[PDB]
Formats: sequence, C-alpha cells, structure tokens
Amino acid sequence: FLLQEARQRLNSDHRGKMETLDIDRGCLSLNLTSPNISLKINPTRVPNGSTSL
Amino acid sequence: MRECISVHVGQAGVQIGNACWELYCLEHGIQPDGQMPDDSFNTFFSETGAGKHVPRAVFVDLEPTVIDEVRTGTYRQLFHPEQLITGKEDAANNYARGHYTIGKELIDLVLDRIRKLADQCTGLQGFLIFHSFGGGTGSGFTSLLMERLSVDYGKKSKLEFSIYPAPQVSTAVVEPYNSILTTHTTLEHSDCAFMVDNEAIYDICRRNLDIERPTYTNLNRLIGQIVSSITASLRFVDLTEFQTNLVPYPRIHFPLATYAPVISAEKAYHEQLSVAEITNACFEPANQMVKCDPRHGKYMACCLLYRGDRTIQFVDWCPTGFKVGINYQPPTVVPGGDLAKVQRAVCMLSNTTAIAEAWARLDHKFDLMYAKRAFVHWYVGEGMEEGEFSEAREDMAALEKDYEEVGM
Amino acid sequence: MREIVHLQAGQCGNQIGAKFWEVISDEHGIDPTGTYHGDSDLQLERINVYYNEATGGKYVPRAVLVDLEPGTMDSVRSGPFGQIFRPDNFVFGQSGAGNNWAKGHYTEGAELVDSVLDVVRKEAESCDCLQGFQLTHSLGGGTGSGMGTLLISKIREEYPDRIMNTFSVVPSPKVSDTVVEPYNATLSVHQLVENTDETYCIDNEALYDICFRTLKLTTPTYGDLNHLVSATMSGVTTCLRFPGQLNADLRKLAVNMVPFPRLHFFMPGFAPLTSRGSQQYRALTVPELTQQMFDAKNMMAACDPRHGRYLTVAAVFRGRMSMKEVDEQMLNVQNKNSSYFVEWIPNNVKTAVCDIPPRGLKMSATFIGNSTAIQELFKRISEQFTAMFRRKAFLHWYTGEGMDEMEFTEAESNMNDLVSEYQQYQDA
Amino acid sequence: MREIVHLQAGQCGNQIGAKFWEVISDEHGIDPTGTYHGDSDLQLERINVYYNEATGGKYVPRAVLVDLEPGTMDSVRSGPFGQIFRPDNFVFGQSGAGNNWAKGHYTEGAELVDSVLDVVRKEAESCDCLQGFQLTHSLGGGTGSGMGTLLISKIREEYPDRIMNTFSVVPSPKVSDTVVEPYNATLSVHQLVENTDETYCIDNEALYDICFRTLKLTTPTYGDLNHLVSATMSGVTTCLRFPGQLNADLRKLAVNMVPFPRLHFFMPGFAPLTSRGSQQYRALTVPELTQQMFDAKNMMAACDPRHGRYLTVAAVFRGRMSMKEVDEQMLNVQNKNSSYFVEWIPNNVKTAVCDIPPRGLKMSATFIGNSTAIQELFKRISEQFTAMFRRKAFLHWYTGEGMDEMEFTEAESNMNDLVSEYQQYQDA
Amino acid sequence: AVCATVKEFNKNQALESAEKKIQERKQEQEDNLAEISNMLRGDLLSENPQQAASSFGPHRVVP
Ligand SMILES: Nc1nc2c(ncn2[C@@H]2O[C@H](COP(=O)(O)OP(=O)(O)OP(=O)(O)O)[C@@H](O)[C@H]2O)c(=O)[nH]1
Ligand SMILES: Nc1nc2c(ncn2[C@@H]2O[C@H](COP(=O)(O)OP(=O)(O)O)[C@@H](O)[C@H]2O)c(=O)[nH]1
Ligand SMILES: Nc1nc2c(ncn2[C@@H]2O[C@H](COP(=O)(O)OP(=O)(O)O)[C@@H](O)[C@H]2O)c(=O)[nH]1
Ligand SMILES: [Mg+2]
Repeated sequence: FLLQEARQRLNSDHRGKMETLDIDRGCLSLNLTSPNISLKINPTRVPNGSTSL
Repeated sequence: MRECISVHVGQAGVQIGNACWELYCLEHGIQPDGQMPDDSFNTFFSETGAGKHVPRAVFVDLEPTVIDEVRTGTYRQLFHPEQLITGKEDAANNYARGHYTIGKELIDLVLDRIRKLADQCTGLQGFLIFHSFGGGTGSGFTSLLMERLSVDYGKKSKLEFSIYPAPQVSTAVVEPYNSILTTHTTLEHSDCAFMVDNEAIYDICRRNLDIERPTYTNLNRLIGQIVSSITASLRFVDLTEFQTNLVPYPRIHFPLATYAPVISAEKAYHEQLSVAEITNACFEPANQMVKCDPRHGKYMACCLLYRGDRTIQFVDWCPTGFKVGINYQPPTVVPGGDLAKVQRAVCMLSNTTAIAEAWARLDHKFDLMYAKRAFVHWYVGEGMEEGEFSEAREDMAALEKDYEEVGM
Repeated sequence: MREIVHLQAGQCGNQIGAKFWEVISDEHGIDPTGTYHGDSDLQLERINVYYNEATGGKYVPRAVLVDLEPGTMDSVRSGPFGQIFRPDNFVFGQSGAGNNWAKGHYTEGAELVDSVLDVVRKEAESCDCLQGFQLTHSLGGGTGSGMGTLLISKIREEYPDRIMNTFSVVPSPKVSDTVVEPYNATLSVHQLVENTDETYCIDNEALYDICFRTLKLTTPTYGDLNHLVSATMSGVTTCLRFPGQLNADLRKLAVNMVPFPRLHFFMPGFAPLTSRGSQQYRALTVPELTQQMFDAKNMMAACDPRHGRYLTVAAVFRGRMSMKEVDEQMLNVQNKNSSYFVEWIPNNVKTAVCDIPPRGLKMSATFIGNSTAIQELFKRISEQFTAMFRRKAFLHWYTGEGMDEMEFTEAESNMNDLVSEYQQYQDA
Repeated sequence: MREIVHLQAGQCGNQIGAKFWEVISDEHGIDPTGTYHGDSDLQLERINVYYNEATGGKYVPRAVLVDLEPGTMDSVRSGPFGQIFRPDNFVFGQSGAGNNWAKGHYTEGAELVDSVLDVVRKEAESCDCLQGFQLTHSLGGGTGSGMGTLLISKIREEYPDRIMNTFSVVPSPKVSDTVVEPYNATLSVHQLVENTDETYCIDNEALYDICFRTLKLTTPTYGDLNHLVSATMSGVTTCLRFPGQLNADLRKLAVNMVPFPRLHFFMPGFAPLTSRGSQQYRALTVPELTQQMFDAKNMMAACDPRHGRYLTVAAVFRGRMSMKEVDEQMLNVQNKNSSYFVEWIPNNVKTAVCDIPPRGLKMSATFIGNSTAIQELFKRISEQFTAMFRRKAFLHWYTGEGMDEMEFTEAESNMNDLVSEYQQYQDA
Repeated sequence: AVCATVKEFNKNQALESAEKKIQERKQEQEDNLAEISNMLRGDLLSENPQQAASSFGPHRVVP
C-alpha cells in the first residue's frame, strides 16, 4: 500500500515536469517573426500560487 | 575632518548600531566586506592604505552573546576585531553590578580604545552614546562612561540617544530603580539626551506603517533614519548648535524626537508630501516618539531639520523657539526596509514642559517599591550604600519642582 | 563560557537526570556514543555550558551522579544514553539510607561527602567562568534529603558567591508512599531557606494531574513525568546557549523574583503541552502560549495561585516571535486582575526571548511564578509533623544516630515563621 | 470585531445546537472536517463572529457544550458534523440531574459551574470586542434549567455590559413528558427576569403544528424541529455576518423592543415554509413574506397574539430586495389593525435587510414580536404549580436537596407580579 | 517626471512587500505542519513500549 502511494506521487511529479518542459520549449521557440506576439495585458506580475526556487 | 565617534553600550546599543551602520554603509558605496567597488565617508569611516574602510565606533557589552552574532554575521569583515568589547558575566538588571563591580573591569579598556579612535580624527565634533535606561549595563556602565569621559574629553559634545522606559509596558521588574539612579548621576554629565521609548514606536509602526506585530529591527531602522537626518549636514548645521538651541537651563536637557514622513509604499502613492504637510505632521501628538502630549504642557524650543528637496502654545520667556536647517540629499532606502522612497523629510527635536508626567510616574513607582524596601538587598550587597536611594529621590523631587518653576 | 555543573542525588535525582540529559543531547545533536551528528552550527557553538570535550570529538556531560546504594547506578548505566557519562563521576555507597534522614546527614552520607567534594572540585576547575550549580533531589527520601542538603551546605561554604538552584520534589499528601515522609520534609525545608538562591517546588500529585487531564496519557510512568520536569529544566538555561533578542541569565532571574532573601520558592510551568487528539485544533500562536502558561491546571506544584497574590512572575520564550505581541500579553494579564498581584510592585512580569525552538516545535515558553500561595504547601507538612511528634511516633530511629529532640523543635518554629513571612504580603 | 460565544446546556440544549452548527457551516462553506471550500469572499470576510482559527486553514466554533451525563455527548460527537468541535469544550458530569431542578441548581450543578467558567473565560477573553453570549436550553429538564440558570446568574455579574441572549424551550401547554415540570419552570423564570437581556420562547407543541399542517411532512422528527429553531437563530444574527442595505445588530433589536427592563420575552417565526407539492403555486414575492411572518399560526410559541397587544414588532429580511417594497408592507399592516398595537408607540415595527439569502432560497424573512399575550404563558404555569404545591406533592425531592418551602413561596410571587406588570401595560 | 518615477518605485515596492508577506505566511503554515507531524511521531504521545528496551539485553527492561 505504501509503495502504491509513493508511485502515485512520483507519477504526478513526472506529469508536471513534462508539461512545463513543453511550455519552456515553446517559449524558447518563439522568435522575432512569430505571428503570436501580442503585447499582453500584464507582464511582470506574480500569480497567487507562486513558490520559490 | 568632521568625525563622530559612536559608542554603543548594551544589547540595545549593539542591536541599534547594527541597523545604523548598515544604513551608513549603504548611503556611501561601502560593501559589507569593506571595499568600495570622493571623501564624504570621512565623518564615519577610516581609509586604511590597504583599501579598507573601518568605522569609528566602539561596541561595548558585559555579555558576549550579542556581539558574537556581529562577529559571525554578514558584517564580519567590516569591523575592527577589537572595536567590539565583551565581558564574561553580565550586569543582570543591577545598576550596582553595572557601575561598581563588573563595569570597572571594562571601563579602562573602553577608554583606551576611545583614545585610539579619537587620535585619528583631526576635527572631532562630539560623541554619540546609544543606551537603554532599563538594563544593567546600559544604566550603570553608561553612567560610569559619562562620568569618566567628562574629566577626560573636555567640553566636547556628548549626545545621548536613550530608550526611556515606556509608561505602561516594560520587560523588567526592577526598572525604576535603574531609571532614577542613572538620571541622578547623569544629570550634570550630559549635554543633550534625545529620548525615544519603544511603545510610541510600536504605535507608529502599527498605525502609520501597516506592520502589526513588529520586532525590534523595524524600530532600529527608524532610529537609524533619525540619526542619519541629524548628522546629514556634516556629510552632504552641526552637532554643536543643538546644545545651544535646545537646552536653556543646565538640568533641562531632555528633548524629544519625530520623523515626519513615516509612511508605507502603498500610501506614498496616494498623497503629496509637501513641506507644509510634513511640518504639520511633526507637531501632531499621534506622531511623537514618546507616549505623551505637548498640548498639556508648554513648548520651550524646536529644531527643524529638513532633508531633501493657537494649539501650539509657547512659554512666557521664549517667544521665538525655532532653529531651522536644510539639507539637500534625500533619504536612502534600504532593501528589506519598510518605509517608502520619498523626496522630502523633517526631523524635529523639541524641548517641552509636557515631560513632567513621565518623571512624576517614575517617582511614583520608585516610591511604591521603596517605601516597603523591596529589592534593596541586591543593590546594597554589591558595593553600594543604601542612602543613595534617598539622595536620588530628593534630587528628582528638585527636578520636578524645576519643571514646574520654569513653566510658571 | 558560563558553565553549569549538574549535581544529582537519590533515585529520584538520578532518574530525572537520565531524562534531562536525554533531552539536552537531542538539542545539541549528540548520539549515545558522544559524537556530534547535527545539521547546524548553533548547536556546536556553546556546547561547553554543559559538555566537556574529550579526545576524538567526544563530548561528556559535566554531571556528578551520587547515591547511597548501588542499585540505581545500574539502571542509569543500562539506559539508552547511559554510555555518555564519565565512569568516575558515579559516586555510590554500599549501604542505603533506608528512608532515614539522620543516616543521610550524619552517619552514611557524612562519610561520602568527602568523596563527592573531591569530584565536584574537578569539574569546577575545567570552567573558564563557572556560572553555578544545580541539584535535583527528592525531599521525601533519605539520601536525596540527608546527603543532598548536606552537599549544599558544604558547597555554599566553598563557592559562596555562585548560584545554587535546586529542583525539589516536595512530598504530596495524597500521592505519598512513605510513613516517615514529614520528618524528612520538615528537616530539609529548614535546610533550603538559608542555602539556596532559587528553589523550584515540584509535587508529584501535580505532575500526575497534568498527565491525566491535559496530555491524556493512558498509563503515565515515571519516565513521562521526568520528561515534564526536564522540559522546564532546559527552559531556564536556554539563553545561555542560544542567542535571542532579549536574553536572560540565571542571575538575571534571581534579581527580579527575589524581593526579600528568604522568598525563593517558585512554581514552574511549560507552555505548549497538548494531547494527540487536540493537535489539529491549536492555532500555534503567542496568545495561546500565554493562556496556558498562566492556567492553574498547569503549574508543577500542588498549590493554587488563586488563593494568594502573585509577588513576581517570569516568562522565558523560545522561537522567532514578535516583541510587540510578547510585551502586550503581559500587560493584558495584569490589568484585569487587580488583587491577584501585589500592590507595591507595579510591574511584576519579566520577559525574555530566545531564538531557537526545541527540536520539533515552532515555539515554546516557561513560567517561574513567585506566590504567597506557596505557604499552604508548608502547612500540610506542618500539620502532619506535629500530629506524629506530639506523641513521638517514630523518633527512636532518629534519636539513636546522634540526633537530638531539640532539632525537631527548632525545625518547627523555623518553618512556622516562613509561613508567617509569606503571610504578611498575602494581605499588605 | 463582534464575537459571539455560544453556550448550550442539556440534552435539549445539545440536540438543538448541534444542528445549528451544520446550518451555519454550510452557510459559510465549511466541510465536515473543518476546512473552507467555497466560491465567494462574503462567506469568509465575517467568519470570526463564530469561528476561532485553527492551523492549516481550519476553523473551529466558539461553542461550549455543558451537560450532566455523558450519554448525550457521544451522539453529538458521532453525528455528521460532530468532529468540528474542539474536544476540551465538551463538558459533562458523571451523575445526572434526574429532572430535579434543585439537584442541578444547588447540589450537582454547583461543582460543575466552577469547571465551565474556566472554559467560558478562555473563549471570552480571546475576542477583539465581545458582542454577547448565547444559550440554548429547556425549562423542563434538570441540567438545562437548574444549572443553566446558575450560569446566567453568575456571568451577568462578571460581564454586566455585554449581551446575554437565550433561546428557551419553555414547557408546552398540551404535551408534557414530565410530571415534575412545573417546579422546574416556575423556579427558573425568576432567574430569567433579572439576568437576561433578551429571551425567546419556543414551545415544542407549536413546532409540531408547523411541521404537520404547513410544511406537510409524513414523518417529522427532532431534526425537523431543530431545523426550525436554527433557521431563526441564524436570522437574528445575519446582519453581523453579511452586508446589507440596512443593518441590525443584536443590540439594535434589544434597544427597540425592550422598553422597560423586566419585559424581554419574545415570539419567533419564519416566513417561507412551503411544501414540495405547493411550491409550484407558492413562492412569489415580498407580499408573500409579510403575509407569513405575521400569520398567527406560524408563531413558535403556543400563545396567540390576538388575545393581546404587540408592544413592539421586529422583522429581519434576507435576500437582495427592494428598500421601498419592504417599507410599504410594514406601513400596510400597522394601519389596517388598531387594537393589535399599543397606543403609546406609533412606530411599532423595526426593519432590516440582509443581502446574502439562506441556503437554497432566493429570498427569505424572519420575525420577532413582543406581546402582552405572552403573559398567558405564566398564568398556565402558575395554575399547575400551586395546584401541586397546595397539597405538597413532590416536595421531598427538592427540600431534601437543601432548599426550603419559602423559596417556593417567593418564586410564585416573583411571577404573580410580572403577570400583573404586563396587565398594566394592557390598558395604558 | 521625477514625481512619476518615485510613484512608480513606490508601487513596485508595494508589490514586493505584499509578495514577501504571502511567502512568509505560507512558510508559517509549513512550520505548523512540521510541528504537528513531529509531535504525532514522537514517542511520548505514541506510547510505544520499545522505549522500555534496555542496552543490557532484550530480557531486562528499564524501570
Ligand atoms: N528600540 C530597541 N530597544 C531595545 C533593543 N534591544 C533591547 N532594547 C531595550 O532593552 C531593554 C532591556 O535591557 P537591555 O538593553 O536589553 O539589557 P542590557 O542593557 O544589555 O543590560 P544587561 O542585560 O544587564 O546586560 C528593553 O527595555 C528594550 O526596550 C533594540 O534592538 N531596539
Ligand atoms: N517525579 C519523580 N519522582 C520519583 C522518580 N523516582 C522516584 N520518585 C519519587 O521519589 C520518592 C522516593 O525518593 P527516593 O529517591 O527513593 O529517596 P531515597 O530513598 O533517599 O533515594 C518517591 O515518592 C517516588 O515517588 C522519578 O523519576 N520522578
Ligand atoms: N426542541 C427539542 N426539545 C427537546 C428535545 N429533547 C427533549 N426535548 C424537550 O426538553 C424537555 C426535556 O429536557 P431535557 O433536555 O431532556 O432535560 P436535560 O437533559 O436534563 O436538560 C422535554 O420537555 C422534551 O420534550 C429536542 O431534541 N428538541
Ligand atoms: Mg544585557
């Protein structure tokens, strides 16, 4: 039972790391001629759920 | 050539001087290592030929465990290793231990390092003594220090920044005995003692700034701002004209303190901070730094230190009562500090008649204890006779009648 | 550089000390061998207050373990932490005191004080500036009370300007397990008034009361009552080892709660004591520490502070907290209660704040209160001493050791006057 | 800023006030374990009226449960929401009151009254500004009414400026499940006169008329009666927790309806009570809320206000609604009726509008009225007290507990004047 | 202009002070969880009998 619970938490952690790897690779993939550059509503703000490094 | 030797006695002195010297390091270019990455630091720093800048301060305690944190903290490399003086056993809230038994083991060492610091300075203005009335070392060794400095360093200015005891809260039982037995022996040996107590600064940090539950560091930083505004005209009036323009009679050297904009960065956006606004806010009783009220007394003198860009009733014999000084450098924000960034500030130092209630309460509580002779055996057994209680009480009786006599 | 020598006598003082040292060694990261296994630098910084460095990185305590029988020196040596004690420090005799005060004070213990004073003169010379001593002993026994108050009288003639705390386990009238209890308790309170600087009074019926109604333990052993005492014993020495915003020596606490030289019997308390069912309900703040510290369900002595004025009060906080909230709760508990506090002392509560909490807690506190409700503790003893001695119930054990009947008369009026001394400030 | 310390006494007092907390916690979005899971911020901004904070974002109520036998303090803990309470606030004795008013006032409940005034002061001195307490009890039992008046008689003296509301369940006129009822209720209404700011009167018979004739349930129960009490408890104290267009505290209703200090017995009610089948036809507007507060069948007391006069009237409206249309209907009922309103008060109705509605409803309404037809309640208790007391029936079950016979004779003449007090505001 | 950049600095400082307050509150909740988890795991409240085991052997116990 305890091994099952630990595997559950490690699977969730792997899921989170893959999705932010996707987001970071897209952010690097943008350049000076992408058509999705759109001067957004509020940069430099920090959301409510924000941990530190 | 416009130096100020600072002396920090007691835990209050050391923990205030930490904030003061962080601000003094950051106002100029000085890193906490001691190197700059212009000579206006010369009032507070010394330039070794090895590039290092060493402060003109002496930190004294009878206990080692508040100076060991300075020795192992971030500012470890800045201080000269023997400008920080420690004993072995503290004074233990005892004026007698702090004056007669323990402080005599350190008074000669402190005077030796003070002489070594004063030989470097060409033109020395005067000394600044930071202490607290309630403690053992800050009430005994401080008074012993002023007694042994008066005969040694001439008619120099001896300014004091004291934590006077708060009207209803304190962290000791035996505090009024110290708070009277130190005033009786520093009455003739001092020039000007600005008194701030912790309760009014708690009120201001709760009310003006929005810091509910502050600690001592949020108080030490505001004290550092006041000391910088006092000494800023040496770097960017003097210390010498304060004792002329604030102390008429030679026993009434007890002025007050105020810093005019103490506001947060989420309310500095909402308002002007013009000269009229900050001048009006100096004279407001909610913004004083002693829990008292100058409406119920009479003003005697005021010094207004501007920095950057029929309710008030005076005495019969002082009609003017105003000294004004202007400086051009705006105050400097520290990271992690709680005040905003502002262009103007005022510091007012005012001598008033409305401090008579503080001495009346102190005498009342001393009488309340001493009429039944509580706690006297500690003070008698440590090399101090009993009659000094009687002389200190009749002397402070004379002081209260002095505060009434000048008002009449 | 303010070292503390631990002295511990009897079965009670050796089983408290086996748990106190089990608490300090966790606090400084010492395993049962003696090697530092920790995860800070504050723990190693002032370990010399209690520990002596050996060769190889070992640390041994500065404790002396005395007894009059060899039976309690083996269960101490066979505990979990029994192999850190230096083997010369065990001083044990081979004939017991036998629940007798006179054998502990005149016959058996008098041939052993000269073999203990040699030991304590060896740990008083390893200290660069010795702060003071400590004794843990039981007033209801024969070698905690005879030899224990024989050592204090011989220590205080050789180190007369130091600090001499005690942690007395005063007998209780309800939890009592000796017929001849009030003879030893009367003849030892006479020996503590003129030879100690502080004396914390502990009754075993108040430690059972806490372990039954607050911690809700099923079967509290003595090992769970020695953990309650040892949490206060390290709460009064916690600013000598860890830094803070407002420190307190042991000397600084002697100054503020001893107004007159014979009034030094206190009542300890420890603030965050809670169950295991009420752990997710507790909110973990400073007003919750102050409400439980002053609770009369919580004192470690069996006398209620609602029956008398509070002369003076202490508080020794631990953790990272706010000096406004610490100072506004001592004022708050003092203005509603007009006649629970003495009138000629206007501020009664002294506060100190250390900065490092106990291992596994966020914050903590401690209470050392000096009351005129402590004089009912010396009258239940003085109503049972005089019930027996008016007919000389058990005296032939005591007289036949070189002891006279007149010592049972001078130790009556010398405790009948301390009750009247605490009485004269009960009402002005 | 305005706290309320809940008290509750007895088996009636706990089975009412365990369903009231399930009502409030789903009015604020609190799960059965105590944490917050809601979709507003008006659910959370005024939650400190009733809930102490705990750790980890968990909220515990300000309730103290007193009782005199441990059997009804385990059905409360084993309900749905029984795990939200702090376990210390559960107070229970070991031997019952036995439906004996003397046994809970003098003998059994005089040692439990000292053990609960430690609990009620830890919860009263932890508030920023205490508004006022509550009580929920029954005047037929022994621990609800005997000890339950000893509490109010004591904590009026210690806290005489605060508010002391009570929610009585006074004995029913028709159904009576206790022979020794009238000695309980007669000796208790004297203690309500002097020591209480407001008192509501709830008859369990008039709760049965609602749940059968109007709500139209096949099986009512003591959860369908404890839902009616709690839906009136929430209506009086909802302008403390939720913003409005016009506010009404607990004081602002007592200021207006209590002219003279002896006259504080009220008559609750609740407007939108409709069946499943009749819901398609009902539930229309604001004239269908003033129609059913004031309907004389909906009163939660078994005394009809047609027999006398409304001294003062009150109404607390819930739902976001029109400040005109509320005020036009109270003008409409004050003018059509003449002899149902006292002559010397020309504006007898006070109104309040609260925005956030009850759970599952889009609008609602609540009533309090004050009548000189409440003095037909005491002329029926005193017809069955002096029926029994004339021939001295059950007297040994009260006199042998430490009373005397002239404590009875004063307590009837402390009710036969409040009857003749209300009879002189009957005709000017 | 100088008033504009001072007001902008004040607004930015208000944002960082608010975020510092949020961070220290969350760290306080973390320390509360560590508090209660260590106190439940503690042997004093668990009453595990293994604390009676003695270094002399598994047959004798600590009294
Ligand atoms: N404003 C301010 N006051 C402080 C600070 N530290 C200590 N105090 C004051 O110090 C007083 C207590 O006496 P201490 O100065 O700490 O003790 P001491 O002077 O070192 O005397 P001993 O303890 O006997 O060595 C309290 O009343 C505090 O008001 C501080 O950092 N800031
Ligand atoms: N609180 C506490 N009391 C103890 C402990 N061990 C023994 N006692 C009490 O100490 C008393 C006996 O004291 P004892 O040490 O036997 O005195 P001795 O015979 O002179 O050694 C009894 O009342 C025991 O209840 C302990 O670990 N903790
Ligand atoms: N409204 C209501 N009334 C009750 C309940 N239980 C009992 N009663 C009434 O309360 C009276 C009995 O009081 P009770 O609480 O049982 O006595 P106690 O436990 O000694 O306080 C009787 O008149 C019952 O009809 C209940 O759950 N709800
Ligand atoms: Mg100090």
